Amino acid sequence: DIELTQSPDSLAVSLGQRATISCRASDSYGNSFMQWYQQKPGQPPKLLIYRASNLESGIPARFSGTGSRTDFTLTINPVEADDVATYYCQQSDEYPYMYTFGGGTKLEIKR
Amino acid sequence: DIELTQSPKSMSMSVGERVTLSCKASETVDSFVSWYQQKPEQSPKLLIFGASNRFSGVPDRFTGSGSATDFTLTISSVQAEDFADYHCGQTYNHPYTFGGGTKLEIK
Amino acid sequence: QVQLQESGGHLVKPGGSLKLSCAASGFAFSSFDMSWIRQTPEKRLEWVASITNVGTYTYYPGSVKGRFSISRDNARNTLNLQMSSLRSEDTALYFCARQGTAAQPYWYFDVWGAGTTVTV
Amino acid sequence: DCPECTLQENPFFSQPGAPILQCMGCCFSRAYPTPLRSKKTMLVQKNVTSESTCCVAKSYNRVTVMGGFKVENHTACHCSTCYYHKS
Amino acid sequence: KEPLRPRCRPINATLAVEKEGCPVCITVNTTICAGYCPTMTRVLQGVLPALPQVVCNYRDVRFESIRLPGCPRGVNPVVSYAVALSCQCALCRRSTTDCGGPKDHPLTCD
Amino acid sequence: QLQQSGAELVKPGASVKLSCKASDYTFTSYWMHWVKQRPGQGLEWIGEINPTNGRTYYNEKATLTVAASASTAAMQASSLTSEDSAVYYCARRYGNSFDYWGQGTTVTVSS
Ligand SMILES: *[C@@H]1O[C@H](CO)[C@@H](O)[C@H](O)[C@H]1NC(C)=O
Ligand SMILES: *[C@@H]1O[C@H](CO)[C@@H](O)[C@H](O)[C@H]1NC(C)=O
Repeated sequence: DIELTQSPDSLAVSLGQRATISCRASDSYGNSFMQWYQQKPGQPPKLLIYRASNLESGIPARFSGTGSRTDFTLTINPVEADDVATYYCQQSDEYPYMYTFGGGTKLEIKR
Repeated sequence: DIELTQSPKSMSMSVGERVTLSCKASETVDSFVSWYQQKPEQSPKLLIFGASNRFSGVPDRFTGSGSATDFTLTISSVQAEDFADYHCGQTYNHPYTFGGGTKLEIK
Repeated sequence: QVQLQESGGHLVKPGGSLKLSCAASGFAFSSFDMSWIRQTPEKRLEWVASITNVGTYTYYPGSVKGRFSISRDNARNTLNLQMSSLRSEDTALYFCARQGTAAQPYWYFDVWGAGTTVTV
Repeated sequence: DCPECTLQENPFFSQPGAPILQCMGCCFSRAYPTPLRSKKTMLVQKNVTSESTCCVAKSYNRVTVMGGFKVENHTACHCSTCYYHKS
Repeated sequence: KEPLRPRCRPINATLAVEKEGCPVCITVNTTICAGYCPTMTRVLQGVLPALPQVVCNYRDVRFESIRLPGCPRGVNPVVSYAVALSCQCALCRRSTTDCGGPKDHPLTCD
Repeated sequence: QLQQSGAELVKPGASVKLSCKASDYTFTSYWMHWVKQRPGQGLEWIGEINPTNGRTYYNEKATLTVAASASTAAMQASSLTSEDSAVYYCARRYGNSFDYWGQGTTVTVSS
């Protein structure tokens, strides 16, 4: 019973610009942690920030997340050419044990 | 003490409308609930005994019904004279208890 | 003609004792179980006694026991109640009604009285 | 057809070499009409008595898992006095 | 009602049935809810586990009436018992239920 | 290291296998689980393997395996139809998230 639904299906922001791509979740039952992954055409996904706001080693200062219950977002200050891809959110659940993804807010940087 | 709960405690009606009153026991009272209608300044008129049993002389309108714990007195087309108070009582256990009593009004 | 009227009601003082009388007529009083029901000022009914024909088997409601004692004269066709240690809660209308069916005195409450006002 | 209240691996905090066990299973219950004899000791005369035990850990060590925060590790399970039923 | 650790299933049982008025307690055929039910625990916010537990209760009930005679005149004989058509596992109802453990005196007259 | 190997063909019939060879240290210490990604859509979890005990955690025909000696998992798909047959990745779990992912594998159906 978990419907992770990302909001911006194809975020059209140009270089050096604002980035917001929310992902919402399906009251109280068990514990849970959100996850933001970056997969790109050709290469396997890459976990960006763990849990809700924390981030991975090897990933820039840019990528950040914020949220607590149902609506958590992955924000980007300077959108660049290298950050070209679809972003999948995820939620690791407790007793209705399952790892689910919500789809992707494919980013396309403006010409 | 099996407390009978009656509702609504008050109800404003208009002649010709259908009204249903409720009386619910907190313990199975199995068909020992009677309804007594009391006009302004009078001695209670028994209008139904048993759960469905109609006491002689009562107009076809006043219908009763109910099993174990939930009971309901339904007046079909209510006219100017049923505008009085209504109580229900169980005579299943001691002590003998009655209820809060619904009150039918005009306008 | 099945008259059933009460008498005996006046302003008592807390701690005082009254004695309501209920005189019957028109029916075989001796075969029916008699009871006293009071109606409080907040317009709700409460039962308070049950004398059984030539009955001495007597039933009372817990918040009255020890103060109210029901009696019965099958000869004079009367029914009375000696209210004793009456509090302010006892201020109410007092009807003397009859019961069920002579066979099974646990059915309907019939020909009520008219009421006797008792205030404190 | 309903599992004994015993220890069971919790994948979420459990990690190989560090399995976290949680108590969960089934206990006996009973509900019946309140016996008149007891119906009189009651301040508030209910009408359906209920006897009910519920799965609880009787021994639990406190350990710490991979993500800083620490959890409760269950070492034994026994049907005991229920505390969260009431509604 | 499938095996030996059974789920809440309505079971047959003899119920002492007496009314406060007469000294003749009798006994009847009746159905009570009984069985083994699901419950569990919590491992992470530690301050205390606040996860709801379920106990077996009635679901669909119908009443019958055996009349207890021997009673004094005035006392209503007609007593009603509640047969359990359906049993189910849910929460305890404070208003219409006495939740606890294996209670006071089991079901029978003296 | 995480070497997931993947060929794709076989008619709408009975059985295909898959493998995720791995290295750069100790397999008997972290979990292991495959994730299915059908094209132009997000991926979804299929099954875990406690590479230690060897026990399984699926979700609601995917009998999965692992060889502590061969250092590799093995998603075995049966009843290979359309509903099946896409890109299958093999991932790790490092704190309830997945840090490393295999290169990918794709396995399509025919007529
Ligand atoms: C107990 O009382 C409730 C309501 O007061 C009623 O629904 C129920 O049938 C009664 N008896 C039993 C055995 O539950
Ligand atoms: C938890 O309990 C199990 C059983 O005693 C034990 O094997 C394990 O080492 C304990 N500690 C952790 C962190 O799982």
